[PDB]
Amino acid sequence: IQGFNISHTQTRLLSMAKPVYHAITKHSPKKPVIVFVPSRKQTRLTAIDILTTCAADIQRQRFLHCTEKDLIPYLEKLSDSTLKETLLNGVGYLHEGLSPMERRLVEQLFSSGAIQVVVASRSLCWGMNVAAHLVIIMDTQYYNGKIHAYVDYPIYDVLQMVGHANRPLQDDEGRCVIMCQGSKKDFFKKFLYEPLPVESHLDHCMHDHFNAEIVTKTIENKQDAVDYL
Amino acid sequence: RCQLPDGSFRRQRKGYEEVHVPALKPKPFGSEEQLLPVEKLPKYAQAGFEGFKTLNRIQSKLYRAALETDENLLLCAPTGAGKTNVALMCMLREIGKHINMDGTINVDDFKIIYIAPMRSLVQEMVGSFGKRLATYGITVAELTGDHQLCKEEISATQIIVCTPEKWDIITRKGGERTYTQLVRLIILDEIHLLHDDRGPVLEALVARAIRNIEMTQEDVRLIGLSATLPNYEDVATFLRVDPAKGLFYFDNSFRPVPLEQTYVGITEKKAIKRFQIMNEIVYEKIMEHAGKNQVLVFVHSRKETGKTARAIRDMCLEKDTLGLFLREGSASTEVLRTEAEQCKNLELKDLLPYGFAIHHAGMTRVDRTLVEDLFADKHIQVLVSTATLAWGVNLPAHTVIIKGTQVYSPEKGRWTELGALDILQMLGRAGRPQYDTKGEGILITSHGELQYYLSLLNQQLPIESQMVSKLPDMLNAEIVLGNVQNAKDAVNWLGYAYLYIRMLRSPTLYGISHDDLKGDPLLDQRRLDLVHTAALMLDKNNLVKYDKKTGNFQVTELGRIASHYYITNDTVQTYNQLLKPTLSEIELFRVFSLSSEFKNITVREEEKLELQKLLERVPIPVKESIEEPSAKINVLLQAFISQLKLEGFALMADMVYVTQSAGRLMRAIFEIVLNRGWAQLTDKTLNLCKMIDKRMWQSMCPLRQFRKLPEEVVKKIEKKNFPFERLYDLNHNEIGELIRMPKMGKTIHKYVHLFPKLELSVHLQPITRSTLKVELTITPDFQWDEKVHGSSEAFWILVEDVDSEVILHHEYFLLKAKYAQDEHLITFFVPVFEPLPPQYFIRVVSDRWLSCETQLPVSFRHLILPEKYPP
Amino acid sequence: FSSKTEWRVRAISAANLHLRTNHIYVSSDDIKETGYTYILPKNVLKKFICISDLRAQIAGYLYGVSPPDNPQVKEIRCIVMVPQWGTHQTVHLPGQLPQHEYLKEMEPLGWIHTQPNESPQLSPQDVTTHAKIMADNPSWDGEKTIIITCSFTPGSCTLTAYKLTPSGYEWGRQNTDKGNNPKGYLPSHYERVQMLLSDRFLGFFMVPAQSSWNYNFMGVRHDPNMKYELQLANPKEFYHEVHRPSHFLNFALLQEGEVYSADREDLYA
Amino acid sequence: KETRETYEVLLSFIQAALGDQPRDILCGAADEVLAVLKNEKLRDKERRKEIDLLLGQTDDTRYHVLVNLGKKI
Repeated sequence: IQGFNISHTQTRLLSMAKPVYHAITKHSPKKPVIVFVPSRKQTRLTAIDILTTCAADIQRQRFLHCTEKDLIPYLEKLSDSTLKETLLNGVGYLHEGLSPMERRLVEQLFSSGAIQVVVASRSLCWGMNVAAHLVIIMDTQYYNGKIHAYVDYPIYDVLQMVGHANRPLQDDEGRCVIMCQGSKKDFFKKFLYEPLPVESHLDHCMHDHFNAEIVTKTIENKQDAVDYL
Repeated sequence: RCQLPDGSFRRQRKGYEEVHVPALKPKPFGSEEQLLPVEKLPKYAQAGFEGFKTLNRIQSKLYRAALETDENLLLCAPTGAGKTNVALMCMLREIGKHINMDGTINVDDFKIIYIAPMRSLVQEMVGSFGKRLATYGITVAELTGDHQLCKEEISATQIIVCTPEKWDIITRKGGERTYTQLVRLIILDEIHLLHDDRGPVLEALVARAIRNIEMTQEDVRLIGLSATLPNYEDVATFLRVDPAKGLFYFDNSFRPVPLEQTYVGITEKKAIKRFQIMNEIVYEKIMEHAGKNQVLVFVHSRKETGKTARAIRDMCLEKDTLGLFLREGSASTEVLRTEAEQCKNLELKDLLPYGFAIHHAGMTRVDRTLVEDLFADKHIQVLVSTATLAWGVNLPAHTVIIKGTQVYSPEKGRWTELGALDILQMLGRAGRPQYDTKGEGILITSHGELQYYLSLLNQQLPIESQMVSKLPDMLNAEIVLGNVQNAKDAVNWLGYAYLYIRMLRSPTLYGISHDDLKGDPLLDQRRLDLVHTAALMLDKNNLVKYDKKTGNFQVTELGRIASHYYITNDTVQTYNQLLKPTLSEIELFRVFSLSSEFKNITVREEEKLELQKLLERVPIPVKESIEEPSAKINVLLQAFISQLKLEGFALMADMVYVTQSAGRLMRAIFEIVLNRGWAQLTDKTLNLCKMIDKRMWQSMCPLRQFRKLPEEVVKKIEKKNFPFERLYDLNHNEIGELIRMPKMGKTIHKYVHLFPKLELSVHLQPITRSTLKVELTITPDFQWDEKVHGSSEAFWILVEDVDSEVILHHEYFLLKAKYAQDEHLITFFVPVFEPLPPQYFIRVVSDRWLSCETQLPVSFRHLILPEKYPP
Repeated sequence: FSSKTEWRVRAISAANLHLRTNHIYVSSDDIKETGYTYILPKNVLKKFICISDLRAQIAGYLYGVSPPDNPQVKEIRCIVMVPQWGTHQTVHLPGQLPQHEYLKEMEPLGWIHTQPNESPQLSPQDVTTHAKIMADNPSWDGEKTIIITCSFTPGSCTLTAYKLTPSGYEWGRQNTDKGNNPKGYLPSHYERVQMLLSDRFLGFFMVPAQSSWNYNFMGVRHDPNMKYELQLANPKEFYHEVHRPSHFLNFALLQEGEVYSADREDLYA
Repeated sequence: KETRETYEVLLSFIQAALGDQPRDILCGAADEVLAVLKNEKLRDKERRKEIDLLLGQTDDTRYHVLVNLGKKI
């Protein structure tokens, strides 16, 4: 778990860019890597930044395990122009806006072993059928326009993203780096390792069911209601 | 070794050598070379040049490369050549790079950074730049911002002006990293500051900028401006200026008003006789110009601005009324001008009836402008002043005279000759562009430094880097930003320094014998040796954990705090070893006093008389220490906070130094001690921070932080003791009834409700026997005014344990302008421990605001913890 | 006190009180065995020593319950600090006893105070104080409430616990003279009682509602009949800025001193 | 030890008069006055006044504090 003391989210998110690359070069240099991000658009940007700081190392296109001639059949199917580039160097990304064919392609390229790194929107943590060796979660908050504030990733989500580093067929280990805010550091240190408690919410969301159940005559009177409870 | 100019001669008198050089001869206009009017240069840029019909010769020389190329620039031209308007064009190009047909200069594409060496200069520059560029409607402002309140403010700001230092801290924190990649242009103005002790900063800026561009592949224009000095090609190499198309050099002959230089060095060893000799040289030199002409005296003292005057006066009276009649007659030349302006704030009332007056920031605010008006219109031919007059609003003088060249440096603990840029600026004020034929200037100095001041004002002087002194601090901050992981990246970084090209092209000077230079041509092994010692220094003071084997650095929070506050690595380790949870205020001050930044401050015999009085008039006992530097610094800080005036000048300057550095120092203390979690001391330290910022103790009424308030009213409410939070219960009438000043009743009320107030609720539920969940609901209770609270208001929320001893958790909560009155919901978890305690406390406190706090006991008296969970 | 120099000597002294905190002694002497035995949680003791001063006595009021099924031991779970001021030999605290909600669950066990010089007896000022509380308060039981005297030994702290005997209670109710040797005072008046320190549970503090507790620096603002409320929060140290307003309110200055050194150099923010 | 006990305070008087002059000028001045007064055996005071005059105007009531002082070294 990597604590960052910058509260202002843009600055924080930006200043964890370099650590992402380093987290790869450290924990999983040659093995598949998935990076989860707070924003639909952030996926592009982070794929780019991974490539631009990839140049720094004096090491270019280290995440591409096949020649450019092989990727051409796959790239013919693309609309997004930047995705072509990011894929050309071995990265690529997945998000809401991508055509299902584009997504299927990227997934194929990753699992087959052609591209070593994929940056993915957070929303795709649940429905993603392609696993990895190292998983790097970048900045566990997201933005909500309704109250105009950032709000933390639901814990089960985080656990799911973490579980996305599993490769039982081959690897003897699997790795995860979670870069988060100062505040949110201790919480993860406590609750990712221990088994989780789970509590009921029915007390709050209650009316709809009593109504529906009364309709079926499963609750005919107040007593039946307590019994149902 | 130095050089004559052409017609120059040495004539030595008793006790002083006097050197004379004549004015330079302007280079004859080249074949078919004309000035450029404001017509024949591109359509858009022409706007905002109004009032000015023609371009200056040099401006006209390089305008082409200015607006037609992204190639980097270096110009070396003498003071007075008007360098700004060159750089201005380099800006008007970028301002033009983003333009539309149906809208002009759409401003979210680009931002420009103008780095100027002096504060007054920055102020006045934003002042005039605003007016000028306003035709475009582009918003230009000074960056004085504290980081967090004004970021989102300067978000919408373009072409931001700042001192190199400001840019460096603000980049170390990352306030810049939200701005950058929107930056296509940075201006380094007066880049010859490379030679100053401040030099390493400019070196750190530019090095970072270049080293960064190599990673991003996105480039930036860099425009350097310098006084005319050798080592121009070295500064060129540093700025990555292609010497072919990018380099520009002009010698001292291009000063718009030719300068006849007079330098009198004094041979007298005894200072007691010297303080006569220089007086007399002043008198003779001033009587030389006592006819129709204008003199300006730059003294480096505050008070001596008027001590130098009245000496000239009493001398002219002792002259049997000779030297007087500074006019063409009795009534002629407007002596009624000098007489009818009579009543003024300063001591001017004595000097004004006669021919001369004084100017400086201290005595008045508006009457400085009222004196500047008087000098421009030539009603006063003798004006004695300070360097801030040369650095501030621009007015020249027919002939200027620099008295003594030596100043008092509280940073150095002693006296030292003033900086390069100070003379260059104040002597570059010599002669008018309009009303003058040629300017002269007279530097009265010590003979020993007489060689030096010649190597400057004629281009003999090398520009060298002071980088080595600061190398350990520079390296840290780069590790802190993550721009250097290991030794290799460190040598790569240092390879971008000015000190690198200087170590390359003059190894003899920088400590490299030529043979071992041949043995290592690239300086790989010297740059590896260099930085290795910095690495060791940072390791020994615990800024970095770096093992020799890997060559890798690891940052520590202490290191980050150090970088972020621009505090040296000796001071920070002093704090590491000294700071303990149990420190009283009594001791906190001492630890502050032990800051390595103050190492040279000492206590003088003469002032130990006043320090004792001050020592007994301070609220926080120093008495742990006797008279030694610790005591002086301590009693000084207290004096500043307690707002006490000091008789000695030495102490005043000293105090100023101490208090200015104190903000960063105390703050780094707070940050450290907070990261540790030690509740009591983080309170004592943030409160100290506020007390320094606001210049008052907490025991004084919070209403004082609103400067809008009358002093007598404040003192009146302090007279009767009526606890401040009890003002909210009272209406507009009930307020005035306390102090029996009912006419004030409304206005007071406004402020009481302007004072930031949060009310807070909490919903607490246990999660496991170890941890509880807390939902804190912050509801703003105060009336927002952006002319008081501004764009943002900052608060620390921290939950403290049973004894208010340990801080179990803390967040930085920031309520923006828009959202006052909107309740914010913060959710966080806290641990509980085996002797389940009676309660926690949830504290919320404004960062900057003093006496502004709300505490919320969270009681566990009824808490029922969950059943422990089976294996 | 000298009110100037006297303040500061003791002030830089008290900044080391926390050193005492880890060397403490407790009187072990003959146990009546029919008596109650009081357990003092160590944390409150530490903090109480830390706020004090080495000359002026400060005092605090004890509140606790007996553990379930164990009526003969009294756990002290709370200390309350009220507006007060001391002498070197005694402490003046107001007539009103603590009233507050967190307190309703527990019983009063008496009080505890700092004692600049160690004496192996309960000071007449104390037995008199205690009896006079007890007279006015039925809430305080003669047999259940004690006086814990915490004395500052060299580099240390050392404490004893007393109970009034009925002889003592009557003498004290009666006694006017507050001098160090009143008429009719006897060692028969008090009795030592058994007390233990403990790390097993944590005690907590109650503290004045609209002010702090320490009135030593304002004696004229303190009155026997003064009323106060309470809150859950810890005591501030003796010399804490708040207890000392008169001293931070020493500023006589004209603003224009700032005119001098009007060179403003800042350059940072 | 006693000579310097009062030599410092001589320097105080200097600053009080002159103000915060550069070190060299403060201590140099000290050497001057101390040198002038010290030859009491020279005595005079008419001459001493002339010697003092060589310093011109110092007001007065200070110059006495430098009298009784300069007797005490």
